[PDB]
Amino acid sequence: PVHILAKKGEVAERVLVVGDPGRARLLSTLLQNPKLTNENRGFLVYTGKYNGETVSIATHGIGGPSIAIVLEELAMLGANVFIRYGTTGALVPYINLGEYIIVTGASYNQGGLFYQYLRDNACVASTPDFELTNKLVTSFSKRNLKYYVGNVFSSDAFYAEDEEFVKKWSSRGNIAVEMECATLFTLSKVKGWKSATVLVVSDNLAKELEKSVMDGAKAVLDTLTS
Amino acid sequence: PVHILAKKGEVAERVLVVGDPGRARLLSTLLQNPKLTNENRGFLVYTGKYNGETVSIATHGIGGPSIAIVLEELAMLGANVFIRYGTTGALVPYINLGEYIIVTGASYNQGGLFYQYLRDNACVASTPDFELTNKLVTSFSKRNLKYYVGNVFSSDAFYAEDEEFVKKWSSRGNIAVEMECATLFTLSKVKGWKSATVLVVSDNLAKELEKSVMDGAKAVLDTLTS
Amino acid sequence: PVHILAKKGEVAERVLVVGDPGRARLLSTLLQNPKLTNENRGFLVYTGKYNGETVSIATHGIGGPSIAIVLEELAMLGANVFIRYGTTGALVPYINLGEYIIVTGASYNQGGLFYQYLRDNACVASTPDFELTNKLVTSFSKRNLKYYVGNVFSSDAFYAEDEEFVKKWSSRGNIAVEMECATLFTLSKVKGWKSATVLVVSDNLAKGGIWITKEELEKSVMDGAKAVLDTLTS
Amino acid sequence: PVHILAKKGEVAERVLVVGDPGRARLLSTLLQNPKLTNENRGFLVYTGKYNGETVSIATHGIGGPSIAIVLEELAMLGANVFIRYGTTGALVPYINLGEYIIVTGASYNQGGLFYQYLRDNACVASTPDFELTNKLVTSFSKRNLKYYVGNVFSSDAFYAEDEEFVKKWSSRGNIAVEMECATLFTLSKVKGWKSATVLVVSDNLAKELEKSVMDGAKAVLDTLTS
Amino acid sequence: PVHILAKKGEVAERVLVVGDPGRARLLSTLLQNPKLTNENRGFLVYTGKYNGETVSIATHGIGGPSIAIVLEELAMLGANVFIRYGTTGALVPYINLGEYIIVTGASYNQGGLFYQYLRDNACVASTPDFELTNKLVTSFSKRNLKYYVGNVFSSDAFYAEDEEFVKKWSSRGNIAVEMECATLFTLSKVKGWKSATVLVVSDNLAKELEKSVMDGAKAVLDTLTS
Amino acid sequence: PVHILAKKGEVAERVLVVGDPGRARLLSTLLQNPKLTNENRGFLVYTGKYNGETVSIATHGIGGPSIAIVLEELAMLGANVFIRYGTTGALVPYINLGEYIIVTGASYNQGGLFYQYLRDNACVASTPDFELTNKLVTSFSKRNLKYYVGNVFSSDAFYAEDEEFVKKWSSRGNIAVEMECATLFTLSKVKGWKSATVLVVSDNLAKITKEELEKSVMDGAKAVLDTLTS
Repeated sequence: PVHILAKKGEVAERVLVVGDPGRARLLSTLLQNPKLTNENRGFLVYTGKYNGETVSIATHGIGGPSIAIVLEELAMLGANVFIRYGTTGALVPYINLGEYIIVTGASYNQGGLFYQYLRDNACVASTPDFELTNKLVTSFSKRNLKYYVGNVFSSDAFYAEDEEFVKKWSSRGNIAVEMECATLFTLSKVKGWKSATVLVVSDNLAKELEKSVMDGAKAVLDTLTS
Repeated sequence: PVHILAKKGEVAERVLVVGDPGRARLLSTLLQNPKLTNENRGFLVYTGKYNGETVSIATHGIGGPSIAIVLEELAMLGANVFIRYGTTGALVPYINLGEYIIVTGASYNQGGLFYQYLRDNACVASTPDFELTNKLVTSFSKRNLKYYVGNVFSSDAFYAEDEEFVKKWSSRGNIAVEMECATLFTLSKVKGWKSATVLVVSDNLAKELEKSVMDGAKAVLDTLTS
Repeated sequence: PVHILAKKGEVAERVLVVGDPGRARLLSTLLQNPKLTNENRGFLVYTGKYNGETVSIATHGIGGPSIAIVLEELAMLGANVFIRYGTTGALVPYINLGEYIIVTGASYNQGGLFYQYLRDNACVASTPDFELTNKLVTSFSKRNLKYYVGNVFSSDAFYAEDEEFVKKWSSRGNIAVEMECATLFTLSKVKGWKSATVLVVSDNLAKGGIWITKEELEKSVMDGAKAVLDTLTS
Repeated sequence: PVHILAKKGEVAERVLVVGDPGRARLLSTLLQNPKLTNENRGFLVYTGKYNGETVSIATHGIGGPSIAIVLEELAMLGANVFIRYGTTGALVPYINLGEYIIVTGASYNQGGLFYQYLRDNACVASTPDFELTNKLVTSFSKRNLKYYVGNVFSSDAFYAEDEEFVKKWSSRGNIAVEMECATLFTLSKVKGWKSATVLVVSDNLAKELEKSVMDGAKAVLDTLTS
Repeated sequence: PVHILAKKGEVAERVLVVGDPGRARLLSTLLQNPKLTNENRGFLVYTGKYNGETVSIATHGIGGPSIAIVLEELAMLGANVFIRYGTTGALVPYINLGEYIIVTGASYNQGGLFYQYLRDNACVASTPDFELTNKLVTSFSKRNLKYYVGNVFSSDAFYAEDEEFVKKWSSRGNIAVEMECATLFTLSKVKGWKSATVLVVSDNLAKELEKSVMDGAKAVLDTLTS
Repeated sequence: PVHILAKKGEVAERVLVVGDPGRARLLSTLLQNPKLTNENRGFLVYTGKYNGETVSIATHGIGGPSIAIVLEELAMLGANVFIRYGTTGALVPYINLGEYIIVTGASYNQGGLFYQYLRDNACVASTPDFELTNKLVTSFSKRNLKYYVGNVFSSDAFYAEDEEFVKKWSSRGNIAVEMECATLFTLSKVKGWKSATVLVVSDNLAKITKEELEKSVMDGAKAVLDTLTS
């Protein structure tokens, strides 16, 4: 690995990945005896214990290209189970800020990354691991957390304009928008990794926060270690 | 409707759809007091009772264009819950003939039908209803049936040659190939219908039958009426 | 074949193909000693004699994927000449219900079935056999039937909305719309089969108005069937 | 028009178009009292009479962009019937040099020109006028000329390398290759012009001349004035 | 070569290419002892001396397909440096008729020609030779000519309708429109030729000539022989 | 801005952008009175003076989606001149490690980000500002640094396999590969910003120590900063 300079053996098979380095540091406090295993290029990675299992929390930056590089390098270090925990904007009015979305699939526009990996324009099913996703639903349910299950649109251009944005993607079966799920799901299917994703709603395009992230993170860690 | 000319009220909200008219007739024997509600253009549709609920078994023919027409017309008659029960060829060696595959998503090539409905080439997540699919897993498990959960490639050209067929699609996360799931899933997401699919493995491209079909049909009917 | 289950030699070299199995059965009465050679999966196929020549009438269902399978399997059984006889919706106001359209080419949207067969997105000319198509024109004019010659758009989504549907496809040189011609023509060019198509106008998308009656449609379908069969046995 | 400087009334409704200015000048001798009505930018255009009808012979240069400009400007000047008479390379063994090909359709790669005119990538049927093409067949048969009827591939890159060229295009139903038919046919369909094409085989990629060109020109002029 | 019948030794390594045969003949008068080395198919090519160097002035017609053929054939005869001198329509208000545009890149719609040469739909950077373009700036500055530096859109359909044309392309960084630069630049990069382009503004889509063409030609010839 | 949280006026009009936050910090030492104007989400941004001129040094992370967000937010904060200074893999054998490439254009695969911004699949010319790029050449030659001028392929998948990678992109006129060029150039043309790029060769795919690289990075940074404040 040329970006993640973590020593081989310092990265767990089970990894919680987040886009924000700051959330990685904050969530590391939920682990027993956390150690910083990488800080190169700002990609903070911490490894520790939780519920009798070794687990790592890694930063993936923003966007498909960035998360692809991080997943690939983490895997070269032994990682094979990934659960992304990020933030998202809801596309439907009934979902409230601070609530969660357990992702079942990701819509995306065909682009360079998918073409470079798949070698043509086929729309490969971009879905998470079935079992792992059901475990997430069980974990969030046990902790009495308000969640919704559905697909999301993984955008590559946060600031591009689209006057019909909400209607278009919500009418296509998506309940939220973010930027990395499609890449995570598809690359995982291709490489053979088990992945899933849970998102914290930080905005509603159709219409506390710190505690929201912390509570859901515990649910995710229970799933990763169960 | 111009293809399915059944009287409104003669089609249930819950519908089991199969590609073969002969399987529709055979499975109708599992219903209480079944009545043939449509015969036009060979699209046999039967309506009856099962476990205290009215249910219909409909023929959708072969291919995305055909199933799209049938789903649209059945919906115009009141149907909104669809479970396809078809046949498929496995893409991995460990799956045996007669066993089942509960579909979690469908890969497909960019095509006219999707372009016509979506209005551009976006790869919309083609996935089944999360809840309905889990009920299917529960039903098949209760009847002690051997099944596998995973994505499938929905082909539009049964006889097109591809020297790397099995390798390409199995490496893209697909465990079987059929021809209607992508259309069923995507159109359902767009229209707001709840759909799912279970397939009977009738061939293995990488490596009793009547009994298998009948057995699985019972699990599907239990799911539909749960 | 795994969909069309017919015995050895039960399928003729020349086939009249229709989408509706009910039409296959009805037209089978125009033949001598018609025999049901296949009924599996609802794809009714009949083989009999017309003007002393052996021919078959086969059901292809709806859509490119369905007709592709049927054509391939029929070819495996000995067929190499196909004339599709279906129904269509006109895209221009001057064509009336019950009249006919002899197809000269098919417009289509790229992807799926074509990408799998062609191996890339080239727009291969989707045209019928020149000679056979001219024979159809001769046959229809001989029976004093009203027909128009032109291209059609082969749609994959019957119910997909498009607010500019008629002006779009009619401005692109198409006079009607159906769902199987592009697949029939392109697959035939690649597989080495001779194909053609005649359609009965059962709706006009360019102007509102009366619906065609059952008797009217059947009479139109029957009169046209004779012209097609004459061509297939010519 | 800014390329073809001919005045209105100087261009006939019936036009025989050729790519080579030299062929236009050579064929003008078949007309009665031919007059040069344009020479700007090398696009020679002659107008005269043949068989009781006024006809023009116009140069269109090489390629889709060039012929599109010429056709558009000739039409603005009154032209509405066009028959291209060009040279081609056969893609099948049996066709001999000096023989003719009456074009029934044109295959092409989706490109800028088609996208700019059609507004999307639909594969619009690129075919000549049915009636006009049959008249050509009749005219060539009447003059006992050896011809073949079939589709051609309209290439945009004469010198682009493709090791599977002959097999690829011939297996796709094309018997020859040239560069302007697809543009002529599609644009004519959109604009409502009646067009056709006859080609002189000057090379064979799978396996006297001046006379061949002259003989076919007479047959084309007969068709144009029928 | 089958279009440009010039003999080896008759074409210089340095070539000034123009679309109009009439401009080629007009500009040949700027050369010392000009000789016509080809007129086949209207593609006039002249060869003479300028500033102690041998140079050729060649006609390329209109459009990507046509210029591709000419460039490939001139190269087969020894040419390796090409400077296109053409006409263009300004896409911004401030540029006046008769002024010049030194091209820094070309935008284009993916099309047949590019697909045939590149083998896929990648957007390969279509730029001129850096060193040569800078020499052009120097030559025009030295002769006190008013010029602008920027990208142009290379259209394939001069007459295709587009109600948002000026706004669309000018907002994409293009200050003018013409039809051959994209082909010239991309083919040159692939073949290893050194190319550049200067255009004379003959129209402005957002808002003496002989003198402008002549003055600019002298500056181009200075560049070619420096 | 929701990613780059800088106080009003803390971002200069001219910005040197780098992908590695560690490089941003390292180069901030070349400025006068450098101040950390942002650290949110790891996108370190510093503002200070060079040759008496105010400038900023900002981190853009890796990939088109990331640099697009960063450029948009810096522009909202007042920036309109961007020079990317990154690392790259050469695609031709004659370019050596530690040398520099001044970018004249960017090749890329269509889709995603470009489709969303351009609204269709047109291959819009992805080029840097002409004048700014020439100033870079002048600055590097003035400091006697070894550089090459040419196009680069902006890849979206660093680890995607391609058996003909080097031959394919080098035969298409590209002399190096990186990941943010196309997005920077194209977005800049559409948004009306002046941009350019210089890359440090850290690998050669057709065929460097920590000190060799850092020294090369440092020497080139001076030339870029000279251009930005010229």
